[PDB]
Order: sequence, then C-alpha cells, then structure tokens
Amino acid sequence: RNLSALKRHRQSLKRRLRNKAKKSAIKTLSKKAIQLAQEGKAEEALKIMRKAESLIDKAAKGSTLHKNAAARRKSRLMRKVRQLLEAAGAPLIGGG
Amino acid sequence: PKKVLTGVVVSDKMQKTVTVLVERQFPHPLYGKVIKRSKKYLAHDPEEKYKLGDVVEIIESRPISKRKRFRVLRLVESGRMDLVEKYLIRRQNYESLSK
Amino acid sequence: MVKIRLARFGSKHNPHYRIVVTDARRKRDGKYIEKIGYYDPRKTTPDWLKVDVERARYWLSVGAQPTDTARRLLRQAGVFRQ
Amino acid sequence: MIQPQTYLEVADNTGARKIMCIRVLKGSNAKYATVGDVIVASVKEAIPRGAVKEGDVVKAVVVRTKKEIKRPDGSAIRFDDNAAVIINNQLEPRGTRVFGPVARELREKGFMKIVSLAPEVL
RNA sequence: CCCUCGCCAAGGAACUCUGCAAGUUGGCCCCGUAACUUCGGGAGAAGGGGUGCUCCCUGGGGUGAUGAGCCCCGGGGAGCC
RNA sequence: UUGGAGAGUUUGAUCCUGGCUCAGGGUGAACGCUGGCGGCGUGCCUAAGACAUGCAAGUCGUGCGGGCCGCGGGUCCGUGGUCAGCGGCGGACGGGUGAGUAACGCGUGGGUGACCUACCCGGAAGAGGGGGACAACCCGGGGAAACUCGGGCUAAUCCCCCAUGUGGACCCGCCCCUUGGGGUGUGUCCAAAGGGCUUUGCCCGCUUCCGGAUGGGCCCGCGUCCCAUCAGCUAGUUGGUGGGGUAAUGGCCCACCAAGGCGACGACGGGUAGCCGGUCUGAGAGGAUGGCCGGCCACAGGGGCACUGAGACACGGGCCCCACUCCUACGGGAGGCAGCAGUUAGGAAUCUUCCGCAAUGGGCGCAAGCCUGACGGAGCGACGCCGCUUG
RNA sequence: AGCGCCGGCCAACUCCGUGCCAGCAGCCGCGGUAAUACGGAGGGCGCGAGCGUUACCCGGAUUCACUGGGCGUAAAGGGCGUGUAGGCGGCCUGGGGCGUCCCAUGUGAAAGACCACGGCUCAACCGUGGGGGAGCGUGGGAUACGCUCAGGCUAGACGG
RNA sequence: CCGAGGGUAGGGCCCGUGACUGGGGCGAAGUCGUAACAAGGUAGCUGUACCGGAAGGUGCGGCUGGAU
Ligand SMILES: [Mg+2]
Ligand SMILES: [Mg+2]
Ligand SMILES: [Mg+2]
Ligand SMILES: [Mg+2]
Ligand SMILES: [Mg+2]
Ligand SMILES: [Mg+2]
Ligand SMILES: [Mg+2]
Ligand SMILES: [Mg+2]
Ligand SMILES: [Mg+2]
Ligand SMILES: [Mg+2]
Ligand SMILES: [Mg+2]
Ligand SMILES: [Mg+2]
Ligand SMILES: [Mg+2]
Ligand SMILES: [Mg+2]
Ligand SMILES: [Mg+2]
Ligand SMILES: [Mg+2]
Ligand SMILES: [Mg+2]
Ligand SMILES: [Mg+2]
Ligand SMILES: [Mg+2]
Ligand SMILES: [Mg+2]
Ligand SMILES: [Mg+2]
Ligand SMILES: [Mg+2]
Ligand SMILES: [Mg+2]
Ligand SMILES: [Mg+2]
Ligand SMILES: [Mg+2]
Ligand SMILES: [Mg+2]
Ligand SMILES: [Mg+2]
Ligand SMILES: [Mg+2]
Ligand SMILES: [Mg+2]
Ligand SMILES: [Mg+2]
Ligand SMILES: [Mg+2]
Ligand SMILES: [Mg+2]
Ligand SMILES: [Mg+2]
Ligand SMILES: [Mg+2]
Ligand SMILES: [Mg+2]
Ligand SMILES: [Mg+2]
Ligand SMILES: [Mg+2]
Ligand SMILES: [Mg+2]
Ligand SMILES: [Mg+2]
Ligand SMILES: [Mg+2]
Ligand SMILES: [Mg+2]
Ligand SMILES: [Mg+2]
Ligand SMILES: [Mg+2]
Ligand SMILES: [Mg+2]
Ligand SMILES: [Mg+2]
Ligand SMILES: [Mg+2]
Ligand SMILES: [Mg+2]
Ligand SMILES: [Mg+2]
Ligand SMILES: [Mg+2]
Ligand SMILES: [Mg+2]
Ligand SMILES: [Mg+2]
Ligand SMILES: [Mg+2]
Ligand SMILES: [Mg+2]
Ligand SMILES: [Mg+2]
Ligand SMILES: [Mg+2]
Ligand SMILES: [Mg+2]
Ligand SMILES: [Mg+2]
Ligand SMILES: [Mg+2]
Ligand SMILES: [Mg+2]
Ligand SMILES: [Mg+2]
Ligand SMILES: [Mg+2]
Ligand SMILES: [Mg+2]
Ligand SMILES: [Mg+2]
Ligand SMILES: [Mg+2]
Ligand SMILES: [Mg+2]
Ligand SMILES: [Mg+2]
Ligand SMILES: [Mg+2]
Ligand SMILES: [Mg+2]
Ligand SMILES: [Mg+2]
Ligand SMILES: [Mg+2]
Ligand SMILES: [Mg+2]
Ligand SMILES: [Mg+2]
Ligand SMILES: [Mg+2]
Ligand SMILES: [Mg+2]
Ligand SMILES: [Mg+2]
Ligand SMILES: [Mg+2]
Ligand SMILES: [Mg+2]
Ligand SMILES: [Mg+2]
Ligand SMILES: [Mg+2]
Ligand SMILES: [Mg+2]
Ligand SMILES: [Mg+2]
Ligand SMILES: [Mg+2]
Ligand SMILES: [Mg+2]
Ligand SMILES: [Mg+2]
Ligand SMILES: [Mg+2]
Ligand SMILES: [Mg+2]
Ligand SMILES: [Mg+2]
Ligand SMILES: [Mg+2]
Ligand SMILES: [Mg+2]
Ligand SMILES: [Mg+2]
Ligand SMILES: [Mg+2]
Ligand SMILES: [Mg+2]
Ligand SMILES: [Mg+2]
Ligand SMILES: [Mg+2]
Ligand SMILES: [Mg+2]
Ligand SMILES: [Mg+2]
Ligand SMILES: [Mg+2]
Ligand SMILES: [Mg+2]
Ligand SMILES: [Mg+2]
Ligand SMILES: [Mg+2]
Ligand SMILES: [Mg+2]
Ligand SMILES: [Mg+2]
Ligand SMILES: [Mg+2]
Ligand SMILES: [Mg+2]
Ligand SMILES: [Mg+2]
Ligand SMILES: [Mg+2]
Ligand SMILES: [Mg+2]
Ligand SMILES: [Mg+2]
Ligand SMILES: [Mg+2]
Ligand SMILES: [Mg+2]
Ligand SMILES: [Mg+2]
Ligand SMILES: [Mg+2]
Ligand SMILES: [Mg+2]
Ligand SMILES: [Mg+2]
Ligand SMILES: [Mg+2]
Ligand SMILES: [Mg+2]
Ligand SMILES: [Mg+2]
Ligand SMILES: [Mg+2]
Ligand SMILES: [Mg+2]
Ligand SMILES: [Mg+2]
Repeated sequence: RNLSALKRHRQSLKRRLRNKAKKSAIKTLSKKAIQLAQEGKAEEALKIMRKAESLIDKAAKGSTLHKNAAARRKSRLMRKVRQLLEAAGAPLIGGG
Repeated sequence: PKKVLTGVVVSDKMQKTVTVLVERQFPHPLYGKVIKRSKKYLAHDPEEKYKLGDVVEIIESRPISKRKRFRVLRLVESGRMDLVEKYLIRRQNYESLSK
Repeated sequence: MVKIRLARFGSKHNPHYRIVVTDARRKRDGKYIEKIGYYDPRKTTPDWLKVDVERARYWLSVGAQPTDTARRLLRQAGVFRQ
Repeated sequence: MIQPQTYLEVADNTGARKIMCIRVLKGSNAKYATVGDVIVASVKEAIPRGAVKEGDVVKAVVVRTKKEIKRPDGSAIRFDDNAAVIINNQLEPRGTRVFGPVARELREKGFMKIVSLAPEVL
C-alpha cells in the first residue's frame, strides 16, 4: 500500500505554492504598470514596469517560467506601456 | 522545398483571402488512364490584389488561420474567367442532383 | 544520453550482439540510430568481433556513451589507443 | 405519511426509480406508513435491465419521509422526499447499495442491513 | 346550518357515473416546436428563457428646418433591491 | 523472361452459356482417433468482464539534520548498520492491451524566418555577502483502522535577498537578411550549492551562454474500407482586426467586424477497422490479411481535470463525479492485473501463483553496489516447423 | 503405431450381413435380396507421432475480366430525343516542357524475403556479406506523342 | 465564465419482440380442374383494365418468340 511517490506528491504541493505565488505577483504588477501607463503618469508606469520585468526573469530562473514565456511576457508588457504613453508622453525614467 | 502549386482563383469574397483551385493529373493506379483531380486551397492575400479569374502560384506557408496554410506566391495570368465558369457551372448543377 | 551498446540478436543459448548506437531510452532490440559492428560472445567464428573504429570515434566525440561491456570491445579493437 | 397512491423515490440500486404505494403493511387497516414501515408497491418507473422492472409488485421499507417524524427526546427530523428501499420477505434489501440518508428509526425496527449500507443516519 | 369567499400538514383523483367542482396554465418579447396533411395547416402544438429599477454609451423615425424642444421604435454595457 | 495443368455435374446424344462442387497452399487454431524423443518457435483471436495473494521502480550518507541499536573509549566523540524525514535524480523509460479512432492517426516525401530537448559531449566565463521556512524530534487532542489537528524547535545541494555580467532576455533606432534569421547602440532585467578525499591540488557537483548530438511538438503535398435505399452539410461555422494562450503557428480560446466555408473528384450521415514494415496466396497483376518481431499511434474500471516537471494532462502519482466490490469496532474507511504468474466468467479454445539478476539493457550512485516479472532461462500444451526412434 | 481412404473426380477390390431399412454424402449420386458406394471382414492405396474433420483466407474462378469477359436468340442496349458536367477529338508551323521519357543525387530504418557463405553433429533456428527495387524530394537533360499558348489550313462539322 | 455529469422536455436512426395478418420456399403419399408446351385442342405472349373457385377469361392496343 506504500511508495515515495507519496513523497513526490508531498513536494509538488509545495512547489505549486511557490509557483502560483510568483505568477500572481507578475500579473498584479504588469497590470498595475499598464494601468498607470494608460493614465500615464509616465515615471510611475516605468517604475512599476521595471519591478515586473525583474520578477518575470526571476521566475524564469526556475520551473515557473520557461525562458520564452519570460521573453514573451516582457515583450508584450513593454509594447503596451510604450504605446500607451504615446497617448501623452514622455518617458520620465528607464526604459528604454 | 515549400510546395508550390498553380491555380485559378474562384473566390475573392473573403477579406484578405482567396480560394485557389489547384488541378492535377495522374495515371489510374489500376486502369492506367490519365485522370484529373482538383482541390481548393485558401491562400493568404494580405494585399487584396488578387482578383477572380487570376491564375496564380501559392506556396505552402506557416499556418495563417485554421484551413489557410498557403500564401499567394505570384501572378501568372489574369482574366481566366473561363476557368471560373467551369467551376461555378459545376456547383450550379448540384441543385439538380438532389431530392 | 545517446548510448553505444549491445543489442542481442541470434537466439536461445546462442547470443549474437550488434554493437550499436541508440538512444538510451530505446528498448534493447529496438530501432537504433546506427549499426557500427557485431560481437559473438561464444567466439564461434574467426571474427567474433568487428567494429567500425572510424565511426565509434565520431559518436564518442559527439557525446555517445558506451556501456561497460561495450567499452571493452572498443578497447579490444583499440578504438581508445592514443 | 405514505398511503396508497403515494409515489416514493427508491433509494437503492435495484433499478427501480419510482414506486407507488398500494398498501401499508401494518395491520388490518393502517392509514399511513412512516419510517420503518413496510409497504407493498407497484414499480412505476425503472432503468433498463435492473433486478426490478416497471409493473412489478414489490415490498419496500420507508426510509425517509417529507412529513417530519417526532422523537421521544422532543425533536423531529424531516427529509426533502419520501424514499423507500426495496426488500424481500426477510426484510433484507434486494439491492446492494443505498443512496442518501435514512432515519435512525430504521435500526430499532430491525432494518439493520439497510442502516449500515446507508451513507448517513439522521 | 346555508350561501359567496381565503388558507391548509403529508398524500395527490385514492373522490365520483364523470377530476363534476376547484386548482394548475395564463399578457407581451425571444428560442423552439412531432405524427399526419387537402401543403393552407396541424401551431399559442409541445417545451423553455426573459420581464422591475438606476447609471453610462449608442441606432432609426415623426414634427421642426437640416437644428433645439416634443413624440415614436430600438441596441449595447455596468449595476441595485 | 525460372513463369501459367485441371476435373465432376444441366442432354437420349452435341455444342455453347452458366452456377454449384472438388483436388492445392496457408493458420495464434479448434474437434475426433492415436501418441515415444529432442530443437527452435509459439500459446485468451471470446468479456477493454470481474478479480483473493505475492511480486512488476527505485536509488544516493560524496547534499542535510535526526532517532534507534551496536562497535570503538573519556557526558562525549568518532565509526558502522538500520528507520523514517528534508534534498536530489529516476519515476514520461522499460512492460500490457487494441477499447476509441476513417483522423495529418498512419504510410511516403517535404516545411518550421513558428519550435522545445533532463541526463551526454565540445567550447566561453563564474561560484562574493546576508537572511528565512518546513519536516524529522519534544508537547498536547482524535480513531478499530486509514490515520490526521494544532503548539514549539533545528540542518542542508531547500527558499529568498543584494552584489558581480563573459553572456542571455526585452522595447526603440539602424545594417545585413527576408515570415519572428544574424549583428549592433541606448535603456531595463536575470546567475550560483556546495560535498568529498591522498588537502596551495584533484574528483563529483553548482551557475549563466554558445554549438553539437539525441529525442520530440506543430505544419503541408500525395495514399489509406463498405452503404448514395446517407445529398445536401456548416454560427466558432469560413475569413478578417485586436487580444488571451503556448516552446511555437493556428478559431487553439475570446471580443468585435465581414458573409462566408464544404459537397457527385461524394461533403454530411450510417457501418466496419488501430496504420505500417510485413504476412499469406497467386505465373504475374491482383486478392486477403496486420498474430508473434520492429516502427508509429491510442488507451490504463467509465468520464472530466489540472498539479509537479526538460518532458505527463502521468497504467502500479494527484483531484472530482459515476458504476461495482470489499473493510469495519457500524462511527467510518478502502480498491482499480489491458505489468508477471494466478482465480472466475464467458468460450470450440489459449500456459507455471517456476528460477535468476550470471548474461544483455535500464535507473540511482565517485565507486562498492541496490532494484529490475525488462530480460536470461526453466515448466506445461504434438500448437507449428525441423531433426530422430520403434531396429 | 496410428489415422484417413479404396463407386467417379482419385492411388487403392473381394467375401459376408442388410434389403429405398440401417445408413453414406464435398459434387454427381449410392441402398427396393448377387451393393467394388451402407456395416463388418480379408486384402489394397495414402501418409506416419501423426492422420483426419470443422472454420476461415488466396488458388483453381478470364466467375468483376488492368493484365484478362461480355450484352440478336444464353444474364445484359436506356422507349425515343434534346442537352449540363465530364470523357474523348482532323492537317501544318512555332513557343513553353504539365503528362511522358533519360541521367545524376537524397530517401527508400532494423528484422523478413532473395543469392553466397558460415555457426549449432544436420535441419529448423540463427550469424556475416551481397543484390536490387517501386514510390517521393532535388539537380540536369529530350520533345516524338498527350497538354498548354500562338499563327496557318480545309478533308470533319456548320452555313450560302 | 467554462465545465464531468445529473435533471426536464421534444425529436431522429437502428435492433429485438407482438394478438393477428399477407404472401413465399419446401415437402408430399391428397382435392379440384387442365392454363403453357403440338394449330396444346380458343395460336401464344404482352402493357393495361374489368371480372372469375383456381390455373385463367375478356376488352383495347402491341410483338412473332405462330402452326396450316
Ligand atoms: Mg525519493
Ligand atoms: Mg490580485
Ligand atoms: Mg526555467
Ligand atoms: Mg511548469
Ligand atoms: Mg489570423
Ligand atoms: Mg409494461
Ligand atoms: Mg393540502
Ligand atoms: Mg404542501
Ligand atoms: Mg397526480
Ligand atoms: Mg404529484
Ligand atoms: Mg377510481
Ligand atoms: Mg370508490
Ligand atoms: Mg371521464
Ligand atoms: Mg372542469
Ligand atoms: Mg386559476
Ligand atoms: Mg392572469
Ligand atoms: Mg382560469
Ligand atoms: Mg407525435
Ligand atoms: Mg390529429
Ligand atoms: Mg405541411
Ligand atoms: Mg408557450
Ligand atoms: Mg414561459
Ligand atoms: Mg434582470
Ligand atoms: Mg412600471
Ligand atoms: Mg423598484
Ligand atoms: Mg401631424
Ligand atoms: Mg429631432
Ligand atoms: Mg444430373
Ligand atoms: Mg435444359
Ligand atoms: Mg443423364
Ligand atoms: Mg463447369
Ligand atoms: Mg488433438
Ligand atoms: Mg489424449
Ligand atoms: Mg484481448
Ligand atoms: Mg456482460
Ligand atoms: Mg462478473
Ligand atoms: Mg523482489
Ligand atoms: Mg553527490
Ligand atoms: Mg547499505
Ligand atoms: Mg534515507
Ligand atoms: Mg511504453
Ligand atoms: Mg512481451
Ligand atoms: Mg484498436
Ligand atoms: Mg465514419
Ligand atoms: Mg491526408
Ligand atoms: Mg504526412
Ligand atoms: Mg527532471
Ligand atoms: Mg540556520
Ligand atoms: Mg541581480
Ligand atoms: Mg464570436
Ligand atoms: Mg492573432
Ligand atoms: Mg508544457
Ligand atoms: Mg473551432
Ligand atoms: Mg476533391
Ligand atoms: Mg460513391
Ligand atoms: Mg462503432
Ligand atoms: Mg476496434
Ligand atoms: Mg490466377
Ligand atoms: Mg487489418
Ligand atoms: Mg489474428
Ligand atoms: Mg507489435
Ligand atoms: Mg479514456
Ligand atoms: Mg482514465
Ligand atoms: Mg478491466
Ligand atoms: Mg479513472
Ligand atoms: Mg506514473
Ligand atoms: Mg492517473
Ligand atoms: Mg495519455
Ligand atoms: Mg508508461
Ligand atoms: Mg495496474
Ligand atoms: Mg469505533
Ligand atoms: Mg475521507
Ligand atoms: Mg491488490
Ligand atoms: Mg465453460
Ligand atoms: Mg493465465
Ligand atoms: Mg512464454
Ligand atoms: Mg542484471
Ligand atoms: Mg547492469
Ligand atoms: Mg553513473
Ligand atoms: Mg523475480
Ligand atoms: Mg485421405
Ligand atoms: Mg488425392
Ligand atoms: Mg482407381
Ligand atoms: Mg435390418
Ligand atoms: Mg450382398
Ligand atoms: Mg466412398
Ligand atoms: Mg465397402
Ligand atoms: Mg489448376
Ligand atoms: Mg480473379
Ligand atoms: Mg473460393
Ligand atoms: Mg478488360
Ligand atoms: Mg461471360
Ligand atoms: Mg434475354
Ligand atoms: Mg433501342
Ligand atoms: Mg423512362
Ligand atoms: Mg463539352
Ligand atoms: Mg481535351
Ligand atoms: Mg491533335
Ligand atoms: Mg505544340
Ligand atoms: Mg515536363
Ligand atoms: Mg530511386
Ligand atoms: Mg531492408
Ligand atoms: Mg554448415
Ligand atoms: Mg541478413
Ligand atoms: Mg524483388
Ligand atoms: Mg515543341
Ligand atoms: Mg490553333
Ligand atoms: Mg469539308
Ligand atoms: Mg452542458
Ligand atoms: Mg448534457
Ligand atoms: Mg452529478
Ligand atoms: Mg407469419
Ligand atoms: Mg402464416
Ligand atoms: Mg389460352
Ligand atoms: Mg391446353
Ligand atoms: Mg390453347
Ligand atoms: Mg389482356
Ligand atoms: Mg365458386
Ligand atoms: Mg368474362
Ligand atoms: Mg410498337
């Protein structure tokens, strides 16, 4: 009736927490910056947008994000913010 | 290579897409005779430059939509509405094969 | 890893291996990447060993990993001689 | 308060879905059946190829009722449907599972087998 | 006690010659709708969803003048009890 | 040119047409009568019915901290075994089966400027400084079991934080290219874990990048059965725009817009079937077939789902619903042999609850080595072929 | 040492018993008192740890006919026109080279099959080497015929 | 939101079965006649129509695959 598969389920539950928690944050921040960039509010958008990008690549270190996801999330994050600031300018920090 | 095919446009009624009909011959695998078979491909035309009646070449491409896996390669001939007739008349006969 | 090893052919109480390069995840007697020699353990013929040496050196360069009892039959044909 | 004509749900896996009471087996002229009482019924609706089929005249013990039953401790319990379990002449279920809760009253009346098979007893 | 009327536990036609009587159903908008047919129909078949108020965006018409006001027919979004 | 036989039977008789029938080869066979030996094969074709019991996946103390026992000897240290636990790596392979599927599933040839790839190899550089959790253990409550609740503490190759930037990622501009390919400039962002010995030197690990190799995803041309007494089918339908999602393209998912898409070259519908290498027959052409072996696919009681992960939507992992069975102390719990054997049902019918890791192979490990119903062999059966005997 | 068979197809013949019975049977057919055809027997034929039956596949079946059939009377011409799609199409010249044909090259896994050899005392089984292929991709070529485009013609067709 | 499935209601296709009923095949040891084969004793066959216990008959039109 036994196994260390039990062990392996025990672990997955814990990795699941760390993952979800990490991904939650990325969306919270990305959207936060995108929100700011709409009403931009350019310095702040850019400020939060950096905090996102950092957290994304941080996730791509592990099992959370495959590298190409991180790339992709970053690509779409940036595009949105920039093109949003085009409806008023101008970029107060970096970047870029 | 990317497969390349030549055929007549029979529809322009989609936006940014043409229906290109490609025809082919081959001997009957048992009865020998050379036989024709045809097939419609939805070909990508981002430029809405291809008209009904054009004879064109299409090249297999990365998938554009469900069902569209070809972009239009180039014009070859224009104004082959006689081909388009052959197709259109055939569909119109179908109203007469029912019950 | 991709591996160099011994696929058993022949028959019962009558082994006949094909020293072969295959993915480790294959089954023993399964589709192999490339054949590179054979080996009769019962030694019942003059050349109970044959090894393309020119080939086995390639795979090693490119990262193949021979089994223990294949490493040897690569020693015996001096694929390793420096 | 089950009486002839009352339809009951059947809470087992005999294949019967619905039964119509035709008699309450409690003496010569009992008007109503409650929890723990046996009725005779007609099978009005059943699923294909079960132990029992539409038309069969079966016995059943009532196991939950929409009229509340009262208890000597001053409480009462009430279920959302009237349901019964089909039995044989030795008060044993003819099915092998029973679905839904049943009334504890069943135990004191010797429907021990049904009481255990039940997911809950209230 | 009778008339006219309101409610009713569990049951639900077991009432009775007979569901007699009384319930149920119930307008409008939308979805959807069988046998059979003289091709009209059967059809409101059946069955089902919607229905108040508040705010915001928006389409067409009448009267004006082409506009405002007034009146008519809507559509989409977010909510409140 | 290595290859091609026909016969009986319609008549009083004949010729012809024409059907029936036979001799031949084949098989996962079965049945009868009979039955000595050996070798290689080979054996649930039916209920993808239901299954008692063992066994089929684990390993590393050279990641970590502990208990329990013992060995060593002055409470402690060491050393060893064992037992969990935290941490890796395996568990996605290998084994089963053929239910579903008429489909890009498979076969064959191609495309990816639209893509991934653990361990393996080649090459570029690098490991500075902090902090934290949770188990194990102690302490409480709850059971017949399955078992778990909460309080507290502690280690690390666990987690996090900053530093560092060969590199790498992303937006904008520019150059080459030409679907998202290669390079560059500014901006921003991302690394790490140490263990061990013979100890200023090794070994195994750790980190980011490039390329190889290998295994994959997706896409396209052509091929793939019966019924037209199935002739019309289609609203995510066909295309578009934007976005969501993924490793990646795509109506794969959504919002909006347009009115399209398919079909006698057979859509739609019904039926049947996993496909191939092959196999069997046949002069050939063809017909029939897909058992064993190899390739791919699909499935894991019937369904749905995602988590973990390089990789699964995971046969012996998880969640939920259903059907069925069992356990109980009657409160409550458990299971999934289409892995190897074995039982039962069904059937004309189909095996030993064997032996071993010695060999080949696979997993973990520096290694010794541990596990392996893969496999190597043995057992039963005239099931097949081959050999041999009763002189 | 067994098993099938001994009318014809088909290799293997006599005696008894039975008497349209009991029975055989793949087809044609046997049995009604002299049965090589039933049952037994002697004998014979065929194979032999096998023989025979049932089932199914291909063959014989040119009996779905591509190879390789047919339609007055054997089964088979639509009751007759008109005509859509399709299939097919006269003479001459050029252009293109789609069919077609040739060369090169990639692919066409392993096993199996085929030829050689070799290992188990043979074989079966098994190993080593050899031979190729259709079919698809790529490159180059040919242009008779079919195709396509272009220009001529008059014997088909149509008109005066 | 979507969602296994569950529930309600109405449809389509297919299999099994059913009082009874329609013919069909066969058997054969019957009843009734004798329609076809000969000019088959009314030449036959035919599409259709009406009719008869039954083969069949008759009408209309057609065919010769009709004897003399
Ligand atoms: Mg473990
Ligand atoms: Mg939030
Ligand atoms: Mg990662
Ligand atoms: Mg992941
Ligand atoms: Mg698109
Ligand atoms: Mg009934
Ligand atoms: Mg009441
Ligand atoms: Mg009530
Ligand atoms: Mg009622
Ligand atoms: Mg009711
Ligand atoms: Mg009554
Ligand atoms: Mg009464
Ligand atoms: Mg009435
Ligand atoms: Mg009334
Ligand atoms: Mg009313
Ligand atoms: Mg009303
Ligand atoms: Mg009323
Ligand atoms: Mg109806
Ligand atoms: Mg009516
Ligand atoms: Mg009508
Ligand atoms: Mg209504
Ligand atoms: Mg309503
Ligand atoms: Mg509302
Ligand atoms: Mg009002
Ligand atoms: Mg109000
Ligand atoms: Mg007015
Ligand atoms: Mg106005
Ligand atoms: Mg005869
Ligand atoms: Mg005759
Ligand atoms: Mg005769
Ligand atoms: Mg004949
Ligand atoms: Mg036998
Ligand atoms: Mg025997
Ligand atoms: Mg099976
Ligand atoms: Mg069954
Ligand atoms: Mg069972
Ligand atoms: Mg074991
Ligand atoms: Mg280590
Ligand atoms: Mg040990
Ligand atoms: Mg341990
Ligand atoms: Mg597998
Ligand atoms: Mg096997
Ligand atoms: Mg299958
Ligand atoms: Mg189908
Ligand atoms: Mg296809
Ligand atoms: Mg393909
Ligand atoms: Mg891994
Ligand atoms: Mg610490
Ligand atoms: Mg950093
Ligand atoms: Mg939409
Ligand atoms: Mg898009
Ligand atoms: Mg993935
Ligand atoms: Mg879709
Ligand atoms: Mg087609
Ligand atoms: Mg057809
Ligand atoms: Mg089916
Ligand atoms: Mg199947
Ligand atoms: Mg032949
Ligand atoms: Mg098959
Ligand atoms: Mg088979
Ligand atoms: Mg296989
Ligand atoms: Mg499934
Ligand atoms: Mg499942
Ligand atoms: Mg099962
Ligand atoms: Mg399941
Ligand atoms: Mg698993
Ligand atoms: Mg699972
Ligand atoms: Mg799966
Ligand atoms: Mg597996
Ligand atoms: Mg299992
Ligand atoms: Mg207890
Ligand atoms: Mg529980
Ligand atoms: Mg078990
Ligand atoms: Mg049996
Ligand atoms: Mg068995
Ligand atoms: Mg075996
Ligand atoms: Mg081993
Ligand atoms: Mg080993
Ligand atoms: Mg190792
Ligand atoms: Mg074992
Ligand atoms: Mg014989
Ligand atoms: Mg013979
Ligand atoms: Mg003879
Ligand atoms: Mg007698
Ligand atoms: Mg005699
Ligand atoms: Mg005879
Ligand atoms: Mg005789
Ligand atoms: Mg012959
Ligand atoms: Mg033939
Ligand atoms: Mg035949
Ligand atoms: Mg022919
Ligand atoms: Mg003929
Ligand atoms: Mg005739
Ligand atoms: Mg004619
Ligand atoms: Mg006609
Ligand atoms: Mg024509
Ligand atoms: Mg032509
Ligand atoms: Mg010509
Ligand atoms: Mg020409
Ligand atoms: Mg050409
Ligand atoms: Mg070739
Ligand atoms: Mg080959
Ligand atoms: Mg020899
Ligand atoms: Mg060979
Ligand atoms: Mg050949
Ligand atoms: Mg020419
Ligand atoms: Mg011309
Ligand atoms: Mg002329
Ligand atoms: Mg639903
Ligand atoms: Mg549903
Ligand atoms: Mg449910
Ligand atoms: Mg009848
Ligand atoms: Mg009858
Ligand atoms: Mg007459
Ligand atoms: Mg007469
Ligand atoms: Mg006459
Ligand atoms: Mg007449
Ligand atoms: Mg009469
Ligand atoms: Mg008359
Ligand atoms: Mg005439």
